[PDB]
Amino acid sequence: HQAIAKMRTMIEGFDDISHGGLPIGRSTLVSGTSGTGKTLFSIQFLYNGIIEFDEPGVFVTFEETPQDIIKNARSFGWDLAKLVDEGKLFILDASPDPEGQEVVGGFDLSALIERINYAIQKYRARRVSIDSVTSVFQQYDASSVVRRELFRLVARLKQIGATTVMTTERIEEYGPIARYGVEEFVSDNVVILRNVLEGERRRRTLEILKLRGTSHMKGEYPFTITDHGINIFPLGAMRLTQRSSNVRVSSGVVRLDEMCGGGFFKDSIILATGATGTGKTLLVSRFVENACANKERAILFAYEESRAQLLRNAYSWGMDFEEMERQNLLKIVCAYPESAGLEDHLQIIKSEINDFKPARIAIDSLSALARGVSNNAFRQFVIGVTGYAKQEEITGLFTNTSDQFMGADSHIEAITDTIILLQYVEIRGEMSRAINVFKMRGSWHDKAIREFMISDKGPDIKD
Amino acid sequence: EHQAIAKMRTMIEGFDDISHGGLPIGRSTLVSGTSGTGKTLFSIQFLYNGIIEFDEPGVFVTFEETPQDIIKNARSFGWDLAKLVDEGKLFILDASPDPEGQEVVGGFDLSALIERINYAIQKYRARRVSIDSVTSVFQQYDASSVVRRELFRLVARLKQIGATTVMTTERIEEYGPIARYGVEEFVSDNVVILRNVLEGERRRRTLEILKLRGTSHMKGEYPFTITDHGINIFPLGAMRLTQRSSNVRVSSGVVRLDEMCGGGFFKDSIILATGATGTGKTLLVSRFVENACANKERAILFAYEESRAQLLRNAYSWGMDFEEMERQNLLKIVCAYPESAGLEDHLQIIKSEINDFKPARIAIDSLSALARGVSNNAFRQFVIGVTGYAKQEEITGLFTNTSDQFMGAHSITDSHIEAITDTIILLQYVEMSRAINVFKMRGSWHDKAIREFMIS
Amino acid sequence: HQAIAKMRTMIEGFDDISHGGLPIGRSTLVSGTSGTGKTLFSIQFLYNGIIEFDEPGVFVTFEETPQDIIKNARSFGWDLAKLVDEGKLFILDASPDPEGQEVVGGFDLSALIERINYAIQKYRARRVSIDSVTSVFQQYDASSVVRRELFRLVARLKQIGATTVMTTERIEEYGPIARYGVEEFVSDNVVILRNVLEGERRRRTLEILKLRGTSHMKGEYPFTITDHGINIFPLGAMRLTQRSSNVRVSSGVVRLDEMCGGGFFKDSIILATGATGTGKTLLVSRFVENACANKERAILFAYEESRAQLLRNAYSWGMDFEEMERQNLLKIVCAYPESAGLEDHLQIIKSEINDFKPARIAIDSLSALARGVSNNAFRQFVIGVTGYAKQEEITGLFTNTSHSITDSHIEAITDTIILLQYVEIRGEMSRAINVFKMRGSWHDKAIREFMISDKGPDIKD
Ligand SMILES: Nc1ncnc2c1ncn2[C@@H]1O[C@H](COP(=O)(O)OP(=O)(O)OP(=O)(O)O)[C@@H](O)[C@H]1O
Ligand SMILES: Nc1ncnc2c1ncn2[C@@H]1O[C@H](COP(=O)(O)OP(=O)(O)OP(=O)(O)O)[C@@H](O)[C@H]1O
Ligand SMILES: Nc1ncnc2c1ncn2[C@@H]1O[C@H](COP(=O)(O)OP(=O)(O)OP(=O)(O)O)[C@@H](O)[C@H]1O
Ligand SMILES: Nc1ncnc2c1ncn2[C@@H]1O[C@H](COP(=O)(O)OP(=O)(O)OP(=O)(O)O)[C@@H](O)[C@H]1O
Ligand SMILES: Nc1ncnc2c1ncn2[C@@H]1O[C@H](COP(=O)(O)OP(=O)(O)OP(=O)(O)O)[C@@H](O)[C@H]1O
Ligand SMILES: Nc1ncnc2c1ncn2[C@@H]1O[C@H](COP(=O)(O)OP(=O)(O)O)[C@@H](O)[C@H]1O
Ligand SMILES: [Mg+2]
Ligand SMILES: [Mg+2]
Ligand SMILES: [Mg+2]
Ligand SMILES: [Mg+2]
Ligand SMILES: [Mg+2]
Repeated sequence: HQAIAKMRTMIEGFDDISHGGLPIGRSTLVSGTSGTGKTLFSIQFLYNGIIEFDEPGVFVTFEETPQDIIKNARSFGWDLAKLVDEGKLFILDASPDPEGQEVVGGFDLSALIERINYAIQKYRARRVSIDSVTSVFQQYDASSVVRRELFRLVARLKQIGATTVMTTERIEEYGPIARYGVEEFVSDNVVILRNVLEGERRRRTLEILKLRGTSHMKGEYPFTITDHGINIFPLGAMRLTQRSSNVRVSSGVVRLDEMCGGGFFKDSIILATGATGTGKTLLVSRFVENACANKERAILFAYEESRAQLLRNAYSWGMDFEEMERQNLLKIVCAYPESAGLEDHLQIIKSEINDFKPARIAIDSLSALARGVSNNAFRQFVIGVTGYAKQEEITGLFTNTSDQFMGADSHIEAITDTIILLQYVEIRGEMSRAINVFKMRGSWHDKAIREFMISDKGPDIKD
Repeated sequence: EHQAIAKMRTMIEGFDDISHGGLPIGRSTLVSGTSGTGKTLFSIQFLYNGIIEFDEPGVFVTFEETPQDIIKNARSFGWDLAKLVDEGKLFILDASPDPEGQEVVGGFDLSALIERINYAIQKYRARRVSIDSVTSVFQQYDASSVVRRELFRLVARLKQIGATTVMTTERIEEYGPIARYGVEEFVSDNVVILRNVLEGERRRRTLEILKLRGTSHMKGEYPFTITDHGINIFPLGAMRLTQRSSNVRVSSGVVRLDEMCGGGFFKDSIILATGATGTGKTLLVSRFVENACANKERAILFAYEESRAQLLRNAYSWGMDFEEMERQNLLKIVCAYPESAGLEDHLQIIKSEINDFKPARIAIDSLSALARGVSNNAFRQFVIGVTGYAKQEEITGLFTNTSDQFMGAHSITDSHIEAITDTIILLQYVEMSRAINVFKMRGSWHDKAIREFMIS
Repeated sequence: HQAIAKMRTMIEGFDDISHGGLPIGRSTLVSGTSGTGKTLFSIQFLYNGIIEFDEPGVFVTFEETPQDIIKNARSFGWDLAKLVDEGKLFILDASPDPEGQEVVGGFDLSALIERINYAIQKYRARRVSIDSVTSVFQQYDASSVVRRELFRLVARLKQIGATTVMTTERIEEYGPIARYGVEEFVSDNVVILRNVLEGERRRRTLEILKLRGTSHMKGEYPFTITDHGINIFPLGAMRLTQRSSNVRVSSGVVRLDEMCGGGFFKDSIILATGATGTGKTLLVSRFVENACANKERAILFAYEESRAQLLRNAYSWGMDFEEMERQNLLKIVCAYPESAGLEDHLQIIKSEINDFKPARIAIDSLSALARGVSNNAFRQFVIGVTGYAKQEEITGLFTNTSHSITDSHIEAITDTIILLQYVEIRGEMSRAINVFKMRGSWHDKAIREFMISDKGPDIKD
């Protein structure tokens, strides 16, 4: 069992799906529709190679000028002009001009490969890419001709030895792998970038169709475009090896801690589900407050309420959130669910965690995030967040909405370690409330369903 | 992050939020869609706004309609394009509006058109260019796919000139190829899709931005409508969760209720009055609206389930002179048929009336009047748009909901909008008689008891 | 804000949808599949201009002959031959010779547009209609040529200054707007006529896709073709829940009136739903009896039962339906749901109302109509009926059988809902009635036991 050597491509998450990067000396065909990030993948591949591994490279372009390639890259802070000046990056301009608008013949790949070979030797390139192969095959439309011409191109690049990422377009999502349907059978490594429209939403995903001679994660995985270009989330690449101790932390409510058998486990995920107005946001406020009381950092993620309202509600319950922010212990992040896809909310949660390094986090509402979201997309989000929170040993508190007043869902409860239910009880013409610890993995919990009140001192559970 | 491309604002309401600053400067934008999606309107409104808002002159290029039709059609929005032409701010160039006394062979001359456009730009010092019917010259040698190369050259030349250009193209199918020839979206740097989707028995217009190079944008489709002022887009995801809050109280108009709410409503709250029909939900709304006017505040009463005549007639019975409050320009009553337009139009109407009247308070006689014949997703988005906007503008909002509207009744909204609502009031039957109860009072304490809803 | 001037281009319901008719001096393209009523639309455009106003017109035909056009028009009572003799209507026959052929193969439109122009001047036409302009383009398989020539045709008609309707054709109902995929990008105003087959039933709808210079209603508006031509239902422009008055009328049952807080609201829509055998028919029969008791006219529409059976069942319940017909107060209209398209049941209700001028109508069963139709068709039917019932100040009592989008919508627009159930209690069957909803009023909200006798419903406490 001799593994094939790979060239690591530090596009976050890609090296996990490709399971070690792209095979060395092989061509990779990246296909997708317009606006799927195909041109970003190509730049990011060369850029990372040049700065991380000091590997010179060549970007061949047919449909853009070097000036826009650089200008667009600069939106990511990727100063490609600098890398060009230093002789690390070379952009090979093979684009058509408005000057000399048309020619008598067609594109010459023999001339092209000679220029690429030269550029590779001159800059000692090991890593190369092509923005559009079809820009050549705008002529030579016969599928039998395209197959041969692509074969020749790939074979020559293989002899040179540079690892190549070449790009092609397709028209339809879930349609043919590539235009003419004779390209994907020539290339050794094929990657699909799609941007699926469902309902009114677009979702970017990445899939590796095949890698000849090597293993890879199979199927479709989500990705987004963020501060450093492409950021892929290979859900399932994380391991189910998270630590689990008997260390406990206070919930912020003394009687609840007793009902929980002495407090929440530090490494647990807690879900507080109940009817609207039963105090879900009260327990969340006390959860992050307790962290700060013990000089621990905590992040409150609000998907319903603005910061101004959270501060006001907290004051009415005796909690000075503004003071906790002044001490740099509490941080509040507010957004509408509709502002971003769930894969971005996941990136936001992770980024805020990496920067603030909290002991605890809380999500004010999962039901806010699930609005208009399919069970698959929502479920993946919840798994990703709780998986990460466990991995980093961050105590996590999430809330949700129960169907108490609605007739006629529990697919994330298998992830949650502790479940607390908040419900209304109508007693003799008055509304009241009751709390119960429904589930508690690893510990005793009170089976009783107990009445509680909410006042300006916060929740107060009675026996 | 070092680079921040300088984008040019279009001032097409909502567009600048989806594009997040407008269109990239000196670059072409491709706008595709089927007939009736508003391509031409977008193309005109772009130049029109530039001219009047930023004093930025521009050139409109036409292959299909004559300058006279462009001008006449613009008048339906009150846009005097003839005036702008006389002043020299707007120039309409005839590219290929063809004469009837046609020759045998013609067209096949995009280079000549580019020279003419360049000239017009230089003469009128244009900063904005808008090209309708760019496919009118792609009807030639289409079978050879020369379109990709011809479009490439046109786009490249426009960049050299430096003017920002909006180009339109054609589609056949709403969810089919981005453009007729399958090449335009690969040549263009910026792609905007205008759809007019027929589903069920209704059409809905939506706008999407795809394929922007070098910059960011919102993704997916956002509903839009066409009003008497042109295109109006509602980018719900652009709404920030940064609304203000305060402990300022406003009276509900009902004394007992103010006590049950712990001292009236919070000024910047959203109140949802949910209950059985006949429990006085519209009585509570009438008092809410009255109180605003009693204190010389402006208020808008939106209605779907009542004719204007009933609102005034029933108000008189109690002792509320709605006509007088209108005479003083404190009260505005806006009656509409809930099914004459889509939810995105009802939202646009609500916003428009608020923008012009500048109310302290608004009320909706029945949200459930709009929550029918539509999906829960469509309705929920409507509610978020209304509540979000009302809070952003610091407008006290009282909306109602009927709990027994249909046999599949629930005591809470089917789409779960109660998480958005800050105060919830239930109206039910008791004893024979009727009662009011504060279910939720976010930010304060409230009376948990259920008691009679006796206004006086 | 200067609105574009419009010609009424009267077609019942059309000018509500188009917000005042068709733009003057511009070409409107009407596209559809075979048998969608395109020719009929074209005839009414010119016919009405001539009869309702005094606007001469030219009908240009390609597919059939003037003789066939006239004969078909006569089925609607439209005497087109007379209008031709008077010099008001002119039919320009551009149809190819059935026997012969031309040595040039094709045909130049420049040879026709002048004949149209000449005819317009000669007859001082204001309205021009071209039926199957497609047949003039059958010679061209190049869509770029079709645009070139169609644009030319439209532009020349504008110079002439005539308002015109061109018809074209498509193959699919939900496919391309026109068969070449270009015409809708040339014409200024586009209207689509489709005839959709679904669930072993077929529907006609009209849509205005666009009007370049103005506004219109959007979406599909169902229509039917009757003895008087095209009749369109502008369902999006009616009062479904709004009312002008606040006065009650008796339901026919005294205790039920009390449960409803003083009776039904006049001009309200009452929906009585329940299990089979619960007494839905009984309340309907009692309702129309009350109308006639007060000398009000009522129409009982029936789908479950024949007239003979309705009279007999009513007689057993103490109601002489035959006497009420003799007094010209009651009318009974019996048909199977399957006997007509759902839009035609609407047209029948509408027509019977227009002639009989009822104070009340009732439908013995809506489920009878729902069972053979799609969910969208049924929702629109109810909207249409409730729209007209309120327009004419008619109290309507409909019944049905005991979430979906269709039923939530229908029940939502309904003002009053009464639930009837037949259940087992203590080893015997027992009946109960409940007022589920009573819009705008106090109501009991308590389930009451009742019995059915030969004296009608008897609600107990
Ligand atoms: N600074 C940024 N922040 C956020 N998103 C960005 C940023 N820069 C670019 N993007 C997104 O990344 C995408 C990059 O597009 P890309 O270069 O992949 O085009 P493409 O799909 O290759 O074009 P074609 O389909 O013609 O090949 C853009 O559509 C844009 O939405
Ligand atoms: N100062 C106070 N005194 C007494 N009760 C209060 C006070 N402040 C808040 N409350 C009560 O505490 C409750 C907190 O509501 P909470 O935000 O937990 O509802 P929720 O279940 O989260 O609903 P949603 O998820 O829709 O926001 C309020 O319903 C309110 O009645
Ligand atoms: N005052 C108005 N109020 C509401 N809607 C209007 C008004 N004026 C025009 N419209 C609508 O706007 C649409 C016009 O957009 P437009 O049709 O010009 O784009 P487009 O012309 O379809 O592109 P193409 O030129 O290929 O047809 C019309 O179909 C009409 O429905
Ligand atoms: N007097 C009438 N009563 C009821 N229906 C009628 C009457 N006359 C015609 N129709 C209906 O109209 C339909 C034909 O309409 P019309 O002639 O307007 O369409 P068309 O232009 O012939 O369509 P195509 O060009 O595809 O044949 C027939 O299917 C017929 O059922
Ligand atoms: N003379 C009568 N005496 C007692 N009960 C009667 C008499 N006539 C009819 N009924 C009862 O009335 C019931 C039928 O009610 P009705 O005909 O008013 O509507 P329905 O039959 O419930 O409607 P559907 O048949 O659609 O369910 C029968 O179950 C029968 O027992
Ligand atoms: N004195 C009163 N006290 C309380 N409620 C009343 C009084 N008089 C009338 N009402 C109710 O106030 C209601 C306002 O309309 P509403 O209940 O909203 O109807 P719907 O809920 O069906 O839209 C009226 O329907 C009426 O029944
Ligand atoms: Mg690209
Ligand atoms: Mg909450
Ligand atoms: Mg009301
Ligand atoms: Mg015909
Ligand atoms: Mg029956």
